[PDB]
Amino acid sequence: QLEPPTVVETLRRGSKFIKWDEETSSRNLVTLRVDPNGFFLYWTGPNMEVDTLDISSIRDTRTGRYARLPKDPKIREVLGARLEEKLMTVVSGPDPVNTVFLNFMAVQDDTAKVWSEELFKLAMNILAQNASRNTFLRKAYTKLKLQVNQDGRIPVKNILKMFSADKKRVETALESCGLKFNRSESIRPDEFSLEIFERFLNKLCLRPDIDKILLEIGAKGKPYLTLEQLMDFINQKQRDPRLNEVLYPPLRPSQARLLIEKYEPNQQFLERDQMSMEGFSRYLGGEENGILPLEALDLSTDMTQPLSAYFINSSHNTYLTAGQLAGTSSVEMYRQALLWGCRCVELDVWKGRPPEEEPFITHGFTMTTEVPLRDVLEAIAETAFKTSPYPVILSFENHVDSAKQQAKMAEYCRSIFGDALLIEPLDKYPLAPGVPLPSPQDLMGRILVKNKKREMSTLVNYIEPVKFKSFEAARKRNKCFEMSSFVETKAMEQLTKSPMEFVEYNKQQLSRIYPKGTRVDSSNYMPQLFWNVGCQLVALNFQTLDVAMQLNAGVFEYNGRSGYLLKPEFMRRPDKSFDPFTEVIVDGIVANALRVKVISGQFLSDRKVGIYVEVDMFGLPVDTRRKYRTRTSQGNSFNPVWDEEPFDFPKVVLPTLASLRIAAFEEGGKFVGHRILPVSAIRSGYHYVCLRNEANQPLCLPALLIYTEASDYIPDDHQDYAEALINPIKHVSLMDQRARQLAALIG
Amino acid sequence: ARRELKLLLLGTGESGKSTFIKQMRIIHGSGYSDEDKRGFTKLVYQNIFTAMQAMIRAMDTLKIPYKYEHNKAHAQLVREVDVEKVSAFENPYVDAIKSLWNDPGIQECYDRRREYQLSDSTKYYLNDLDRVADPSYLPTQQDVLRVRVPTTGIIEYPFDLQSVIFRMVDVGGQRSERRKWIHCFENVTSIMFLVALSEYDQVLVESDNENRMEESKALFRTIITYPWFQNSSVILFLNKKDLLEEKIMYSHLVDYFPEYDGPQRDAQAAREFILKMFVDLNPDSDKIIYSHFTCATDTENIRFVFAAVKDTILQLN
Ligand SMILES: Nc1nc2c(ncn2[C@@H]2O[C@H](COP(=O)(O)OP(=O)(O)O)[C@@H](O)[C@H]2O)c(=O)[nH]1
Ligand SMILES: O=P(O)(O)O[C@@H]1[C@H](O)[C@H](O)[C@@H](OP(=O)(O)O)[C@H](OP(=O)(O)O)[C@H]1O
Ligand code: ALF
Ligand SMILES: [Ca+2]
Ligand SMILES: [Mg+2]
Repeated sequence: QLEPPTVVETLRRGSKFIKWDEETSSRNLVTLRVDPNGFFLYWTGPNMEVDTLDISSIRDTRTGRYARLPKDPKIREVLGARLEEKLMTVVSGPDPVNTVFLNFMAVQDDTAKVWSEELFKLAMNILAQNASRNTFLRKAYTKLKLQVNQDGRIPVKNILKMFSADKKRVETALESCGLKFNRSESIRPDEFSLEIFERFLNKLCLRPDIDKILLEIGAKGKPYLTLEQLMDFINQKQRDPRLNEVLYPPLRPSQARLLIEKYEPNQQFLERDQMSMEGFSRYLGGEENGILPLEALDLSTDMTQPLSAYFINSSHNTYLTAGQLAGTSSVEMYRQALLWGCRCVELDVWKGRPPEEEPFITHGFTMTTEVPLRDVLEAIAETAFKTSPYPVILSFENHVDSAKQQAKMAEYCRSIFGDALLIEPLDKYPLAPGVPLPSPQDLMGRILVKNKKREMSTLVNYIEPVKFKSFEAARKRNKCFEMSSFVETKAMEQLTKSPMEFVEYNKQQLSRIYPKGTRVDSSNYMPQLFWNVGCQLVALNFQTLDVAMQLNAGVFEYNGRSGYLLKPEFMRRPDKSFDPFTEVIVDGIVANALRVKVISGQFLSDRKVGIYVEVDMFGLPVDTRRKYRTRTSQGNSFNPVWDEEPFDFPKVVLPTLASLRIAAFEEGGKFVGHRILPVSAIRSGYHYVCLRNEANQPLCLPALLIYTEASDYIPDDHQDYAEALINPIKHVSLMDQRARQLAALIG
Repeated sequence: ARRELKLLLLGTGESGKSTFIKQMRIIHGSGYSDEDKRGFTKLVYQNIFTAMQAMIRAMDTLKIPYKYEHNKAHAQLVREVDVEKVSAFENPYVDAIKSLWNDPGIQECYDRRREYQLSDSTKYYLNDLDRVADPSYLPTQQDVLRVRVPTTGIIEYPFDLQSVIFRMVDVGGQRSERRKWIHCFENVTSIMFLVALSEYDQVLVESDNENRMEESKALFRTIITYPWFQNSSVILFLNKKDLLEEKIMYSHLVDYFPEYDGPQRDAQAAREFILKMFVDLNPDSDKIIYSHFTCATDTENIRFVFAAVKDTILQLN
């Protein structure tokens, strides 16, 4: 059960909190609050100024020990085990690297734990991140009403700042609603109704594209859309044609009514079972009319198959923050990785020093910094299963050679991680040949160590590295617990030489992959390359969010961000086998075809400029096309409407492997936003695609309207035959009419 | 030298394909341990809830009063259930469904199941509630044979008989589903069409005006004349013959297929008329067709009927 986001009373009531700063050393006794929808955390501090934090930007909430302390004495005096038991700390930012910390002292006892625990829940909530277009507009509204001056009112310079895409055309929108339009004034929350924020947006941003869609449905009489027209549109256009009528039945008439009762401005149509244009426009951005089903975003993958069958989210040199040769090494990344749904992190361990005797993590004695192991193991023990109850694979690149330091390393693991650390094999899965690798379910909340084996080798079991010889030799020995790591170009050589032998390897054994050494700015290879051959532990640089990593954390969102996506049927079955370069469709694998026409976009930028949109597909080589583009739009970023031919993807061989990538770009090449949609689960019809930033957080205002047609493949030649299977009664009846007519002529 | 022959199971919706695949699993395949049975206990519960919700809605549509009034409440309790969320089966829902199943009113609605949509083996479960309601009910193997789980996709099953390995391809029988069927039309040694003998007096789920047997018929007649199967054998299982045995007593074949003028209330006469509609007078198919009257829930009937068909196929190879 996926609950919707619900703020508990305490967090609207409020609670007294003291904001304090590491650097400039400050203090305001503020009362924290969250609005009822749970969009924003907000507090009123510096001389009555309301300051807001966007909850969809929140990355972690920490209390107690994990809540960072103020190490300065002057701040520590002003504030005071009890004292830290009411410390809160809010981590946020647009990606793992560039985070921002905010600290709080709860004045009354134990409310910080209540507060920390509830902010986490609201931030991670899946229903929220995939909220409806209409809800994301309520977000923008709720922002304005929060951010106020000292005397409560809503400054008009905000309303112009928010939609600063045609300021002289904004001016005229406001006046028509009976509101203030001059920059120097303000507006009473009394009379900035949501009803009126809606009417404002309509006059400002006109929708020629939707006027098109209504007559395009069919209504010469433009004022009204009747109950059946809606129901026929919803069933014969918004419904995905690859779905069963028993499992996913069509919308009934009594059901279709409720959507009119729900989304209605005008009562003249409501009473007589019709619908307005603004009721239809309301439906398009509606909670029902989403691009994907919750089924997809939910955690409803089969999680009892062996470990070797799942794509696993994986990091490379997790500690690094940007460059490979020079720069920081951070403990922060190990949290920001595991918090992001990663399940494989790399720890490069090196021998200590004579004065002390503690191992440290760093990069191959180049010119990067160090970090203490002890802390990193506890950074991981905190965040391991904070966003996913499924196991973590610690990738030890061990260079420590001293049985004194090697034994502390095994003791640290056993004490810090505790019982989570998988110390010995289970009852069901003994370490012998012929035994399958245990399922993710069977290892809920376990830390799996990956180190070389023959004190640290005592901890190693199901993930054990071996010097890869060939797939032949790896089938000869036949052991799932043995696995191999492959450098980029070494894994690349296997791909052109023995790609079929590879898919078979990955059906039983794990295979890790990482980027090559020439990528010294931590550049990322395309992980689809190796995913195609069933590679599980495809490791990437989380410090860099290029098109590769934008994809990675995009596809892994699905299955409740557990970090485990299930490989296709035929890449898991032993009895089955196919080729990843098949330029033609496969038997047993129902292929798909796709259409993607870009209609329009809303509130795309904070300035006038042309925009264009890229529609690309990522899967098997033959599936992959990535050069389709719109023409840079007229030159206004309010409500551009592209007048273009649908981008065609007619032959998608394996559709469970294909992911679509809609991404918006400003004239010049700057990124606006993107979205990763899986081709197997996408819907057909007119749908908004609320956009996201590179780290996959939901950008609020910008959104695109796109028309999708996701149907099954039929080779052109065999179309006739297909259509007779779907409706045979009509096919046979037609032949009977012919035989009937020629009856009299033959005798 | 271990030969592998590919068999398609085809048919209209709910003709019995996936019920056959289970029989194959019991006869030749791995069969059902207790842990396998337990997997369906959920699915049994969901079938009973789906049954009575669909019967309740009919009471409204067909305008049939509940004999006893205290059962008006019970109907409301159950109708508000989300059936996908059913995991256990406890009071008040148990007695709600019993008290309803006893209601002379809703028993009238069960007799008119023909007019709406109510899956088969509804009566098998509801007459045996007390066994199923029990706090330790392990499903019996027939309970697993009766269970109804709509099938979507194209699922290939292998089977190790002594001489040969059959790869039996299960599919969906709804209208939408046949657009996928082309992705299993290669290297096909034989087809196994399933017709549900009971559906002569019934209309499709996916089309309210059209008669299920006109579909199953036309589909079969078309499909055997396709280029892919120019060298493939065509076994025709007429399934659900036990249901006919009961239904033909009251639902008269003459009223839905006017060409029939054999005796009324005769099981044997009725089934052999159907057989002719499928095979006889087909100009585009002059290959032999091997029919068979079957009952996929009845295991012995299937071991006999298939351990024949095994021969008929191998013999042509
Ligand atoms: N009484 C009876 N019921 C049957 C028979 N064959 C199938 N059924 C029932 O009808 C339903 C349809 O089975 P299924 O294999 O799912 O049909 P499919 O959708 O064509 O695969 C199941 O719930 C079976 O219990 C039969 O021969 N006799
Ligand atoms: O992280 P870098 O600087 O790219 O270092 C390489 C990378 O970490 C490899 O994954 C690592 O193998 P493991 O991580 O699998 O140990 C290999 O060493 P090795 O193959 O000699 O162990 C290194 O060359
Ligand atoms: F037609 Al089916 F399960 F095969 F409903
Ligand atoms: Ca490393
Ligand atoms: Mg079935």
